[PDB]
Amino acid sequence: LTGTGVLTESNKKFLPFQQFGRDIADTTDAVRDPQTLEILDITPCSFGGV
Amino acid sequence: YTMSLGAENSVAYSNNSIAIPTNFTISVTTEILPVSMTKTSVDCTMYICGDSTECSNLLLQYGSFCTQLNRALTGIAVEQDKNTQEVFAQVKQIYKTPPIKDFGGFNFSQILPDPSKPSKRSPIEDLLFNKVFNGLTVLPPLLTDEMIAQYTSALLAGTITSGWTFGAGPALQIPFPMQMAYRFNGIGVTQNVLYENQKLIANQFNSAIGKIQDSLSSTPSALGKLQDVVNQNAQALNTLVKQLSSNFGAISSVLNDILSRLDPPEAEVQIDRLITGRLQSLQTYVTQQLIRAAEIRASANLAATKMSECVLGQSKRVDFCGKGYHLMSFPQSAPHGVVFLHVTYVPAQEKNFTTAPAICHDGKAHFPREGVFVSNGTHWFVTQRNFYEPQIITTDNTFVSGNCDVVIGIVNNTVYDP
Amino acid sequence: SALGKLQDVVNQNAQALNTLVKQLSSNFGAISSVLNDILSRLDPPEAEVQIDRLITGRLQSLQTYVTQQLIRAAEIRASANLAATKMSECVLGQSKRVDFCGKGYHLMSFPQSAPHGVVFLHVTYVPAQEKNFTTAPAICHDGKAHFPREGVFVSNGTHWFVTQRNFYEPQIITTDNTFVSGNCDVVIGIVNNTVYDPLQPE
Amino acid sequence: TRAGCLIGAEHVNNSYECDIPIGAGICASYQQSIIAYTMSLGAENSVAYSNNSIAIPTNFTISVTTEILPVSMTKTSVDCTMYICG
Ligand SMILES: *[C@@H]1O[C@H](CO)[C@@H](O[C@@H]2O[C@H](CO)[C@@H](O)[C@H](O)[C@H]2NC(C)=O)[C@H](O)[C@H]1NC(C)=O
Ligand SMILES: *[C@@H]1O[C@H](CO)[C@@H](O[C@@H]2O[C@H](CO)[C@@H](O)[C@H](O)[C@H]2NC(C)=O)[C@H](O)[C@H]1NC(C)=O
Ligand SMILES: *[C@@H]1O[C@H](CO)[C@@H](O)[C@H](O)[C@H]1NC(C)=O
Ligand SMILES: *[C@@H]1O[C@H](CO)[C@@H](O)[C@H](O)[C@H]1NC(C)=O
Ligand SMILES: *[C@@H]1O[C@H](CO)[C@@H](O)[C@H](O)[C@H]1NC(C)=O
Ligand SMILES: *[C@@H]1O[C@H](CO)[C@@H](O)[C@H](O)[C@H]1NC(C)=O
Ligand SMILES: *[C@@H]1O[C@H](CO)[C@@H](O)[C@H](O)[C@H]1NC(C)=O
Ligand SMILES: *[C@@H]1O[C@H](CO)[C@@H](O)[C@H](O)[C@H]1NC(C)=O
Ligand SMILES: *[C@@H]1O[C@H](CO)[C@@H](O)[C@H](O)[C@H]1NC(C)=O
Ligand SMILES: *[C@@H]1O[C@H](CO)[C@@H](O)[C@H](O)[C@H]1NC(C)=O
Ligand SMILES: *[C@@H]1O[C@H](CO)[C@@H](O)[C@H](O)[C@H]1NC(C)=O
Ligand SMILES: *[C@@H]1O[C@H](CO)[C@@H](O)[C@H](O)[C@H]1NC(C)=O
Repeated sequence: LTGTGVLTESNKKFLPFQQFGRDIADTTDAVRDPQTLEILDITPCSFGGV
Repeated sequence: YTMSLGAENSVAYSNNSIAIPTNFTISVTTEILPVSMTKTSVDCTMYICGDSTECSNLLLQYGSFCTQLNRALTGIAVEQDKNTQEVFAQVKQIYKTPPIKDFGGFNFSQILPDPSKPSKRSPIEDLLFNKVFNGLTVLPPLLTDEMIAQYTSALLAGTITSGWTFGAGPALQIPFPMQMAYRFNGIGVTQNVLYENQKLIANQFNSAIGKIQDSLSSTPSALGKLQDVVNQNAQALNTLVKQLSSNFGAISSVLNDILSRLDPPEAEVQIDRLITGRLQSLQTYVTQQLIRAAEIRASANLAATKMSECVLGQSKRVDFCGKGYHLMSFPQSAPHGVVFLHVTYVPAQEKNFTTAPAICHDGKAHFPREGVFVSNGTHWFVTQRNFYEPQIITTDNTFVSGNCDVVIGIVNNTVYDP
Repeated sequence: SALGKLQDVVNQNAQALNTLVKQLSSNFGAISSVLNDILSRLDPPEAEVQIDRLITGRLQSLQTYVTQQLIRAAEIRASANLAATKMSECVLGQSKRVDFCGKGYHLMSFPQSAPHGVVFLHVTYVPAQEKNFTTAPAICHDGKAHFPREGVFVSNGTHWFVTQRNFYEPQIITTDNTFVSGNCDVVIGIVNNTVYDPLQPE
Repeated sequence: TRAGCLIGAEHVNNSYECDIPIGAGICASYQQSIIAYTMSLGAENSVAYSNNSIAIPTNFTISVTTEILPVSMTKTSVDCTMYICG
């Protein structure tokens, strides 16, 4: 699962079988780290109009 | 069932019967109008391609479609501030009310700013406000809710302390009861009616305002007109975002998955499919926003007209400033819109009188100068048409034109000469 | 910048046309933006594919242009309707609608022709040089409450006068410019004064 | 600001009429350097209100104002077939 963003510690209570989560846009917003099983939140890197 | 169009009501019409109100009520009605729309902004390239260089380069093959789309949304965003300005920024000065709110019994505490709250909103405005990732951002309004509230309070202060004069030239102070008396004259009711019933009128007014706050509080649908605008735009954005999950014929809706699997000669085909679909989706969104923006603009223009004609003056346009005879209006700030409290004079408790087009006296035909000739069954009087007030018929309230042999339905009576 | 409102319309349409024209230079996935180059190089079985790409792109570009013109036309129509209303109510008559025919009390208006538009010169009456007076809702005289027939009762500190509300012109209070309704015990703020009767001297 | 981070403009306490809108009550102007400020909504003006005081104009002026409205749009015409296919 590839992408670009900022990885932070998640407070989302994933069920034992869930590998990643999605927001209302149906895009990945959280993943389960395949080695530590830590849940990480994914946010986009700061952006905006100039 | 088959719907009713209303209760049937026959009018007791005859060639010599007139009904005249012996009383009246002060009614306050609420009109809610959208003024502005959320200033959304969509980054065309990011929406379609995200941070993919490969997609971006293919997007360029479509020319300046993204420039047109970014431009169209920018144009709307600018309009939204213009709409707000046209409605609220109609007063050059920020008028303040006096420390002592003595308006002859008229209580405006529910429409004037509440000084105990940081937001400086009126009790009614406070109620109104309480009731209502993908390159997609929202720009803030130029005028904050606080600034809109300040414009509204200035308009209220002007309306209350200087009537409509501040909407024409300088603010000319006038006692509120006297201002209301002028507004009574403006609807064909003599000024003495205001003064003689000043206590009653102030009480009917104060009661009606209290009813407004209760009506809004107990009616969740009251601000549906503003909520509908919010819902339509939120829905439009949600749909636009959801379209990013569509394949449009591609092996995947995810641009990164295509790029990680395929080489450029094949990725281009899958990407092109996503670009076509996403570009089409964005064009659909923008078109709908332009059409919707036009509707909001029209509403804002209507609101601006009402601000000028209902608040900064007294309207003679029927049903333009509430149902009844317009006396005055008070603006209230609302979420992306304006609420007008229309104060109208409504005739009440009418009764039947016998009437005549003229009085015959000394061979002359006498016509009423201002009012109408009515009989209570034994005596003829002349009275103002909008409020029963039976005066003796005299040469000072009638005029003569022609003889008694011309007017159809002319009746014999005495015309008193002082 | 005075005529920016008319220039903006010209600029928007010129911009729309320039964009439409520029789109002809786009490939839209084709080997070339130039239809003649495609036809000179490829045979029909292959040219059709490249041409189809240009048709889709150019047709889409034209549809975009037309849609924008229809929406823009609607805005112009609304403006024209407003202008027509003002022509009728500001020029062919005197308006009582506030801020409809200029800021102030509308007297009259004069239309002027302009490039793709109309300019209205609104002539308004604007009150000036106001001063403070003491006022009253009524005058009490001989037990009767007298109200002004047209104007307002004002005092200069020693004498009461009745004057038109929009222009200071202090007339003597008489029975010919007031009317009686009720007694002096009803009106709040009623003041004692004399009401002159033109017949009394005779 | 609530509109984002504004860099290069000097923020001041003095409020002025809005020149270049930034958003959320903030405007910028050239005063020399570029400054940022909270926009004024107009001068404050208290009315000398009382239950027996009226102001009456002893004079007047005749003002002429200009209102400019679009009436028509350039009557463009596009030949669809020629535009697309030449
Ligand atoms: C104007 O009306 C408000 C009510 O809308 C009055 O405020 C109320 O005053 C009573 C005391 O007489 C309190 O018990 C209520 O709780 C108050 N209500 C609110 C919302 O404050 C106010 O006093 C009136 N002002 C005048 C001059 O009559
Ligand atoms: C005109 O109608 C008003 C009500 O709209 C009358 O005032 C009410 O009179 C009753 C007594 O019959 C009181 O109990 C109410 O409290 C009064 N209401 C208010 C707001 O004061 C008024 O008396 C009527 N006048 C005439 C001539 O009929
Ligand atoms: C290997 O991955 C598992 C998770 O499946 C984890 O529990 C284990 O500690 C990992 N071992 C090492 C050496 O990383
Ligand atoms: C006038 O008289 C008719 C009966 O002919 C009656 O129905 C009507 O209600 C009366 N109108 C009023 C105001 O009393
Ligand atoms: C009509 O009004 C006069 C004056 O108040 C009164 O004397 C007379 O009795 C009234 N007639 C009727 C039928 O009420
Ligand atoms: C009303 O009609 C009757 C006939 O039914 C007639 O005698 C009377 O004079 C008419 N009155 C008026 C004012 O027309
Ligand atoms: C009014 O009185 C005159 C007499 O002065 C009489 O000739 C005429 O017929 C009367 N008209 C009516 C409607 O009573
Ligand atoms: C009326 O008096 C007040 C002082 O109470 C003053 O500020 C105001 O300018 C005066 N108005 C006029 C028109 O002179
Ligand atoms: C009020 O007007 C009268 C009549 O012109 C004048 O005699 C009197 O002195 C004036 N009073 C004041 C205070 O100006
Ligand atoms: C104005 O208020 C004062 C009390 O401060 C009172 O004495 C006076 O009679 C009131 N005048 C009017 C017209 O209400
Ligand atoms: C007006 O004069 C009468 C005496 O005719 C007096 O009783 C009343 O109190 C006076 N009212 C005022 C406001 O001076
Ligand atoms: C604005 O005023 C505040 C005090 O309220 C002060 O701390 C701040 O430095 C001032 N900023 C400027 C540059 O005017």
